[PDB]
Amino acid sequence: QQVRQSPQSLTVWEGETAILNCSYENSAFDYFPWYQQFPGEGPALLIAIRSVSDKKEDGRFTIFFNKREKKLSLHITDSQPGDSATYFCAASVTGANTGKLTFGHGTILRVHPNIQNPDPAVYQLRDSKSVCLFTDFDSQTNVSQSKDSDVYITDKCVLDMRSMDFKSNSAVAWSNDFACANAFNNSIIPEDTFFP
Amino acid sequence: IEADHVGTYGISVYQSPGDIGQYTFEFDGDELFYVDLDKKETVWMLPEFGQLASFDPQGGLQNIAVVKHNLGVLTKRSNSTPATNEAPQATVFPKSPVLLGQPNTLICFVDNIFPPVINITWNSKSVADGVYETSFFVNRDYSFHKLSYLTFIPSDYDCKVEHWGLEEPVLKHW
Amino acid sequence: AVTQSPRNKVAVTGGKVTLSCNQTNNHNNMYWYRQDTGHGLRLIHYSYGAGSTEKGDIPDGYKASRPSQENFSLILELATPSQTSVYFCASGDFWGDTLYFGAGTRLSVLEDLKNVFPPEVAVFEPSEAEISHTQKATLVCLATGFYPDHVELSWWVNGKEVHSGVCTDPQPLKEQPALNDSRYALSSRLRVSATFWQNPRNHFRCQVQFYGLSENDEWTQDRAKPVTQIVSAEAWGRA
Amino acid sequence: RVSYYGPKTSPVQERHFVYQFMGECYFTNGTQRIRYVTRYIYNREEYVRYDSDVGEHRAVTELGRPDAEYWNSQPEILERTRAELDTVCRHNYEGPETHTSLRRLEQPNVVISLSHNTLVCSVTDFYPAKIKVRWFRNGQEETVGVSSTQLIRNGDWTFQVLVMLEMTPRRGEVYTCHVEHPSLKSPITVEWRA
Repeated sequence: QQVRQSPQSLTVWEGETAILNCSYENSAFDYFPWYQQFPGEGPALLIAIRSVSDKKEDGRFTIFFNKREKKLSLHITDSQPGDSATYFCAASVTGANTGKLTFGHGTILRVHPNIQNPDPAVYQLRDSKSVCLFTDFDSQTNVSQSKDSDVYITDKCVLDMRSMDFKSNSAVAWSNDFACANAFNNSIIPEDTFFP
Repeated sequence: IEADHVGTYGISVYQSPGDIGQYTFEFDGDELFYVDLDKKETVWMLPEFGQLASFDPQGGLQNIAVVKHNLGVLTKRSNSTPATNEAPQATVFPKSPVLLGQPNTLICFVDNIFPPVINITWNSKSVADGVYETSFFVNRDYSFHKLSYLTFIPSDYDCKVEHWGLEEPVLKHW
Repeated sequence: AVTQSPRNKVAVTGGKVTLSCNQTNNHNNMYWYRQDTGHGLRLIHYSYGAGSTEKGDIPDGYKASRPSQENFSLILELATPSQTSVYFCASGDFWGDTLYFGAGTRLSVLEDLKNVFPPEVAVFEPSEAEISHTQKATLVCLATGFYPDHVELSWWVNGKEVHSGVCTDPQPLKEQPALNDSRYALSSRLRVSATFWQNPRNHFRCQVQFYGLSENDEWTQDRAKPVTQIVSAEAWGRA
Repeated sequence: RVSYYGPKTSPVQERHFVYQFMGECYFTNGTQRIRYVTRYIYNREEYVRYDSDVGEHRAVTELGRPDAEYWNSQPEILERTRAELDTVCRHNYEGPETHTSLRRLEQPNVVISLSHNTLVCSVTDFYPAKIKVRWFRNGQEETVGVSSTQLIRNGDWTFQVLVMLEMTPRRGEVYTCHVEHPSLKSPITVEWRA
């Protein structure tokens, strides 16, 4: 009866297709609604399928249901960064007339905005602690956190829902032997990365 | 309507004032179970069936909600016409052949019940030890019937009903 | 519409909290959920109508009350640290395919009110390296040392709040993850053109809303009582 | 286990008042032919009804037109109720009932006893309701002077019947009460020697 969703976090670049998977154990589940939760609000119904149904289309969102394998998938095509949210799988036995829905633990989907020309660089910002900005890097970079406490690195911001004009996915490091040349020592940097 | 069997499923009954409700299943005339709306518990007529099937009591609760709701609306829709009472009839008979010095069960069968609130009691003096009432059953005419059970040690009894559609209580002696 | 009150609340063990939820869709069922990482969305209590109330999957420590079709309340008579969470209220019709959720309430229940600090806030001006290299400029705002993590960041550009070019962390971060009372930090960035930044008539401000104690609360230290407040940091475009 | 599913009561948008709702499934030849009929009753007067023969709600008194008209419009409700013939009736007959009501068999207890006299054959505590009870006198079926109660319903999933034969006991005669029922491999025969 437990609902089990995979993966726990998915990260995608704009334009990809996201695959969020969900499986259940109770064979009596016959209604499977997906709820989308944006940061700071509470979940709203995204899209739902019944068991007598093989597929449910709705714009860029589609549910694929497989009764035999008790498996279920949400595809998001043309992933817009505005789709960055937590997505929950749910299921009720509608015949039991009980009104309670069983909920997955949800997968966090962060969509990356797309870069017209990558230009990896690490800049030093001015204080008015001092901060280092790693920015403009392409799909083949994963920012790992610091091997040192006392050095803080934030990797995945979320764009304001209303941003129209200057969307990027930078990383910020700060601390109190700390310079920006070494700041991202513990993560995988492109070889031709700018260091002014 | 002709058939081999009839299952009468999801019988919801609500009455105001008093906020009195009942949710039962029946098969072929016999009560499978009711939902206890206070303990929120499905209680089966035969425990053996409870060990062989199940019913989530919550689907009863939700249905009673609906039926409470509907009752509010129709009450008003008809400009608040009230329920019209009925005269119930009781018939007392024993479960097994009666044998003094042998325990026996004595059944009281009340019918033409509407609305479904009755007091069904019983030497010349009231008796309360070892009685089981049934839940209200459904008649083709939308009045109800109900059976009460008294356990006696046959020796050498009357069944008393107090309804509203009866001016003075009716006692059917044995 | 489905609204909950209060939206943020601080409380100490042993106190009695009351979350309240109101709904105007003439819905008949109402629910009280709870959200925590590693646990998804758990049902505490719910109700099919006025007067009735059902025990969800984790009803221990809370009691609920549905006095009216439009009203469902969720009460913690003896608040516990373990009841620190984000609470969501919902509603639905009879046999409804959809649940309709509220905007949530953050609640922190703490062993002591000593460790409730507001954030210290700073704006960091863009590097000239990034400007000359990108004809783009990125301000970085840091909010540090607050507790609990009930915070909301905003960028203000010459008196109007701005949204384009803004990305901030979706959840704060523990300064000392070893400690159980660790304070938190949030970061944000605002990217503008370089032509826009170098005009020293444009000012840029990072405003962070912190929710803490209230008027009627009781503070027993010399420090200023961490009222619910706004902290701001500012910077001016330059040459 | 296997589970009973009930219909969904459709909702609508001293002096006492009564509401009642029921779902009737009518099975003939197992599930070979099912009829599904659902009824909404206010103050003992039925006012709305769905019936799978009609395939759609109908008002039965003029209180009912609002609801029958309404429920017929919104297909999430009408299709659901139409499908309750399978999701409720067929599901319940084929599932829980087969494990319970349809598998129950309790055989009856038979005792004869004298009351120109009359013997009474007391046949009690059996299920289901099908039963034949015949008298024999010295081995000859006695159909004259024999009179039985109707099937008496005990309320606890058991029936009883009592068959009185008018007789005159002459020392030597054998009267046998003869009981056939689906629960008995061979019939039950209980004798009373005069």
